Amino acid sequence: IXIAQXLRXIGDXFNXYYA
Amino acid sequence: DNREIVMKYIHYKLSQRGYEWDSEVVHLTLRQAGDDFSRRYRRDFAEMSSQLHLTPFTARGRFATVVEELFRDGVNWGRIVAFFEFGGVMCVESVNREMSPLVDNIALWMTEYLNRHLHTWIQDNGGWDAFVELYGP
Repeated sequence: IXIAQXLRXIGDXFNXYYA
Repeated sequence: DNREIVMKYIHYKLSQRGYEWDSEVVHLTLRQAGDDFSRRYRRDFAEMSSQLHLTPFTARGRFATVVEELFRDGVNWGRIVAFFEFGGVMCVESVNREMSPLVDNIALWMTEYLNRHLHTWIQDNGGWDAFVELYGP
């Protein structure tokens, strides 16, 4: 759930940095 | 359709490390994407294989755990990319920790989750040509 939340965070940052 | 992308992608990330296993547009920027997404977050992915700890008795469970959490409150493309790269991580530590049959197993899982959990969002949100448009360069 570590591992997944912190894929999530970078996923969501990526989806930001590409907004 | 969905089973195809998983193959060329998994096959791409496995190939670009030394391992061989088992129109055409989306693929290519889904590879430029994964690749840029992984370098984008190299220092964050390092901490990941170090908490993975993969045994076949646990593989299904490890994969389920993460994927469900990743998409619990919703879907966006960044998450979808992160999902593909994670499949790539599993598929590789499989081959590394000598479990190449899993690579076939992980492929089916990724595919069952695309079709039975992510498809709707991709349709309701522009299909994969929507994605390509956005990734471009």
